[PDB]
Order: sequence, then structure tokens, then C-alpha cells
Amino acid sequence: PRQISDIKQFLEIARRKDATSARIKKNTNKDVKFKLRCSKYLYTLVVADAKKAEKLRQSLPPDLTVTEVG
Amino acid sequence: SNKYIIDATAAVNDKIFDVAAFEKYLIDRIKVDGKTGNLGSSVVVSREGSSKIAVIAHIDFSGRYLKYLTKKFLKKHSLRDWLRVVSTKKGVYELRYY
Amino acid sequence: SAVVWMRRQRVLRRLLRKYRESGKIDKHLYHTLYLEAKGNTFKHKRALIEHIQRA
Amino acid sequence: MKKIEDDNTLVFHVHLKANKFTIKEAVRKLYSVEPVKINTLIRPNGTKKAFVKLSADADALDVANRIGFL
Amino acid sequence: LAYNTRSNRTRIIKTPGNNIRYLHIKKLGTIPRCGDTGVPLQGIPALRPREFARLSHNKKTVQRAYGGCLSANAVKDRIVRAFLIEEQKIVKQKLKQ
Amino acid sequence: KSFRTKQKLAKAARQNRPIPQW
RNA sequence: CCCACUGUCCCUAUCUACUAUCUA
RNA sequence: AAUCCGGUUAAUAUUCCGGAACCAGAAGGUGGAAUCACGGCAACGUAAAUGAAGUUGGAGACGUCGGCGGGAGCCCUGGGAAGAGUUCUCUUUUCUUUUUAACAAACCACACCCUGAAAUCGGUUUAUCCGGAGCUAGGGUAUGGUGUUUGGAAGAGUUCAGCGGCUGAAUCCGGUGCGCUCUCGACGGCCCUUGAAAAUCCAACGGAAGGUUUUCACAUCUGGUCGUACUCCUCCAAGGUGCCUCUAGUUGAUAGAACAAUGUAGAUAAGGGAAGUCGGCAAAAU
Repeated sequence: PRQISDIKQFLEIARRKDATSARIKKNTNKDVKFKLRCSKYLYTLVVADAKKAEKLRQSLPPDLTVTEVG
Repeated sequence: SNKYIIDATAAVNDKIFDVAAFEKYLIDRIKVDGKTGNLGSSVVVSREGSSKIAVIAHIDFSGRYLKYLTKKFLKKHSLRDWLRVVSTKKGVYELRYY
Repeated sequence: SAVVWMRRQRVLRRLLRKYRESGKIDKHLYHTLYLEAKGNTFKHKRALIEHIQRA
Repeated sequence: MKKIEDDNTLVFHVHLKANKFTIKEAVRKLYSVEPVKINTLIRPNGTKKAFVKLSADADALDVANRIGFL
Repeated sequence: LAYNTRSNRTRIIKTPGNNIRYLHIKKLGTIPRCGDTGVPLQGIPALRPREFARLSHNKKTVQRAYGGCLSANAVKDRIVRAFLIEEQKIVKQKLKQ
Repeated sequence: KSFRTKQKLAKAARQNRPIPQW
């Protein structure tokens, strides 16, 4: 599992066909974790501010079957 | 510094234990450094209203110590069967029945 | 006795090396002190301190 | 029956000389269904039993009904 | 695998289920050794012989003549010895001529 | 246990079988 | 050989468990 | 060559379920790279950077013992929290628990190089070892045993509270030791008989040949056959002071009733003390 710290590449790897599912985690630290399932690797991204987190919700393609907390 | 709260709303409602009795028991059994009444300025017991007992201490005060002190009075009153000490939250202790 | 000797020798060696690095004892003095300390000449750190002061 | 209802895997008693490759092609050609995992064991009586894990597209319960052993 | 042997080198680890389990750790790799001197070469990570294939070409050899098979000190000595021996052959040939 | 012994044990356990009632 | 010691003996006595015994 | 965790059965789990990885081989494709690549005095470094025949080198692959260093787990223990105690009083007290896997990321120290030329000998081991075959010192290079920060990952597990599966919380901060177990590193001996082989993988020299190559990155696919239940020379092994206790496992071995004589075993015995017997044999004495 590669920890991913670049939002833009998280966006492009989501648009690439290898992406299958995405999950959003809200921990107690008010941090949002974007977990993207790929063919072999689970790419995660940790963001700390909600407005960028929400902006990247709507920036994700609608075809991706995103899900909320587990 | 740290604040410890003991809730006695159920005890007051059921008349099992009174606020004055709890205050007297706390004052007479506060073993601050092994001496009763040695709370001083670091630790101060100030019960606001006749429904709770609050202690603000600048030094460590174990919640188990408060539970043990509460259990001693409960054992003295022989009401342990109908009254038990529970921890609703960190630094907060309450009395519950069966 | 082995445990006590091992701790004493390391403490004496560490103190002597620290003193040499601090400039309190020259290279010649440190070498002589290190050689002497191998035979348990100073059974306590105070004895080594007194020897250094007398030096 | 528990595996069919919960794990979506059928269970067959197969020929002792049948391997995982032939078992997959036999189930595909006989029941028009897609296995995705096959695990074979040999029973104490020296007869092969194969668990055929079906896809998510098809379900074990209907296929078992179509075979008739449900 | 009864009668535990050198192969069964197990290390105890604490699992997330609050359980102690033994994990089999394989033998550590050995860095390649210089052919002439016999001392291990510098710059080659010590991995398994099978795992050495996955590494890149530059990651297994040092960028020098006989790099990755002969040590630098041995390489310098071999280069110097060859030049001197060549000069002796040149000197001997001139004297014999 | 090979296939052979599995079949041998099965037939050994098939010999001591209660007689059919018909 | 001397000294000490003791149920080896004068001289046996008592206690305990097991055995022994009966019952199914 | 390559797998872990959690969950799951009346009986099977590194195999099944859920999640997360890894290895090997296969082709094309996409992006990047060189026209048979550069940098550094050097040890060497990097995303790449063709290498035929022929010729080598390395890993595999190598005795044993002792001490030291490192890490992990276990044991010990200080608090924090939770519950269960005990509690006329004393006892901030008693007991129990307090998890992070494979794997993937970034960083984190003895051998060598450069300056240097040394004894007035220095550095230094627990154990005096090395030094004009170039010390101490300064700057580097590589090897990373490890450690740091994460991802995995809390969504899991555990423990408390409840509600009717759901909802709350906590799952923390230490300190450590000739401790035990396992492993790694750096030494020091003893060797003598100086300490298996092969499969397998890698590299060097070499310079045949010429849109080409490309040992860089990414996607895509597959992994057969057999054993796997259960029973049992060998594995795992708590605390305190030969005993006692915890964890765990039994309470079975045909039973009952009476306790004379007999036999075995174990004791005590007044006075004498080997008078016993072929005899201090056995006991007590010490």
C-alpha cells in the first residue's frame, strides 16, 4: 500500500481504468483518508482540511463507486 | 488543574446519600499525602449544587481512590447491594442501582 | 566479581576518554592513566578523580 | 448446502483423474456458468471432490436448482 | 515439520489479535566477494541469489573496469602489474634484439 | 497416503459390511 | 581394644496403616 | 522463487470467507532513456545506458568454542484507564486486562577512499590489537543489523457500559535487567582432518553485428499433480520459597462392610547394654 501525498496524481490514477473502488475515512483527528483500490496496490491519501476534502469529492469522476466510512 | 466529578443525583433523589453527608465524608476521608484536610491550594474540593461533588487538583488524584473512598461510605451504609460506583466518563464517577 | 569488574573498567575507561576529550588530561597522561586503570588501580571513581586532581 | 448458500461455491464429486483445468471446462460446458476458483481434495475413500467457486454474475442457488440437486 | 533444524529459524511476533506467532525468516544474503583478494566488494547490496536478478544492471556492478568481480585495490594492482610486466618484455626484447 | 492406499483402505472397510436384509 | 549408642537380647508390651476376612 | 491478518466448522484452515500482499514466466502496448550515457581526485553514484563466439569470477558453500555489542519477544515493575474484589476502621489498596501482521514507502551506523606523514608512541577491547605494507585526526564511500515516521489500520481484535444486530467509550505514558528464549553484528581463541556436492542465479574480460537498442516506469494474463482428518523420537514450559501456588487436566484404577489372629511396613518403651547370633546384621548414636 503506497501512501500517496499528491492530490493531482491521486486524481489521475482514479481516472485511469485500473481504479475500481474508493473509500473515504473520517477519523477522530478530523483527517480525511482517501483509499483507492487498484489492480495490485491500495493507494491512500491523507488530507487535513475539510474544504479541500469536499472539493476532491466532487473532483472524483462519478463513475467511481465511492463509499463513506466503513 | 485536573477536575474530578462525582455525580449524586440518584442518591439525592432516592435519599440514599445526602450532599452534606458526601461533603462531610469527603472532607474527613480526603487522604491528601496521608493526612486528612491536607488538600491545601493544589487540590480544592468545591461541590457546586446539591447534586455533584467536584475536586480541582493540581496534582494526581486517582479515580480509583475516589471510587474506594465512595465504596467505604457505601459499605458503612451497608447499601452496596442497591448502590454501585460506575464510571460514565474519564474523571467522572456515578452511582447506579440494580 | 566479573560483573562488577566489567562495569568498573568501562566506567573508568569512559571517564578517562571523556577527560581526554575535554582537555583536562593530555594524551600522555590519558595513556598512562588508561594503562594503570587496567590493573584495578582505582577501585572507585573518586580515587581516579583524586588522582586526576593530584596530577 | 452451506457453501452454496453462503460462499457461492458448488460442490461436485469429480473423476479422480480430473485436474483443475478440466474441471473448469467441464462445469463451463455442462452448466454454462463461469467458475473463478476451484479447490480439489481426495476423500478418504479415494474419490475426488472439487469445490467450484462461481462468479458474482451467477449464483450457486439457481444453478443448483437448474441441475436439480438443490 | 518435526525435528526442528537450521531451516526452521522462527522469530516470535505479536499479531494484531494479541497473539504470539512464529514467522520463518530466511537466511540473509551475502555480498559478492572479490575474486583475487577474497574480501567482499563494496557497493553491492547483500540479497539472495534468486533476488539478485530483480535488481537493475547498475545496482549490481560498479562503474569501473572489472567492477563487481575484482576489488578496486586489486584492480589497481592488476593494472600496475600488467604495465610493468609489459615494460619488462619490451626491455627484454630490445636487449635481445 | 496415496490414491492406492486410500482405495485399499476403503475396500478393507467395505469387507466388514453388514449383510443386506434382502 | 576403649568409649558412646541402641528391643540384637533378658522379654517382650502397645499403637497406626496396609494386608488378611466377609458381602455384591 | 513467492503470504500475512481478521473471521469462519458438530469435525478442516498460513488451504475456506473478507481484506491486504508477494513470486515466477509470457508477449505486445504507453510513457521515459541512449545513438553503443554521464558525474566524482577517489572509494563510487544514477530511472535507463546493446555485448556474439570464446574466456573467467561470485553467490549457493560450509568446522568448533568463548566473551562483547544490537534487536525482538517473554519475565519484572512505576503510573493511566476499566471492571471485579476486600473494606467497623487501616489500606489512593487487592486481582485481571491494556493489540498491530505479511508487505510497501521515505529517512536513521564496521570495510574502503581523499588530505595527512606519525614514537614524547598514539587509538583502543570485557578480553592489547593495529599503524611508513601509512597511526591518531579531518572529509568522504559503501554495506543498514537496526531504529524513526507512516501506509496496511481500525473499518479489525480485546475490555468495559448500555439499547434492540445497533450505540457509546478506552485500548495510554514509562522504566528497566550478568534475567530467559531467538536472531544479527564486531572480535578472540582452539583447530587440522584448514572444514560436502550439485541444481540455480549474477557479474567480469572479450569485441562478432548494426531506425535501433532500453537491466527505467506503468497497464494486462496464468499458476497443474500429490499430502492435509485423527491418534502418538521430538517441540513449546508461570510464580514464590526440595516444597507451595496459578494456567491446564482429571477425581479414574470392580465396590461395600468390619477392623481378632496372621504377614508386611512404620514407630515408642522402664532397668541393663551386644549378655543375642558363627557376628553390633538392621536400627539409634555421630
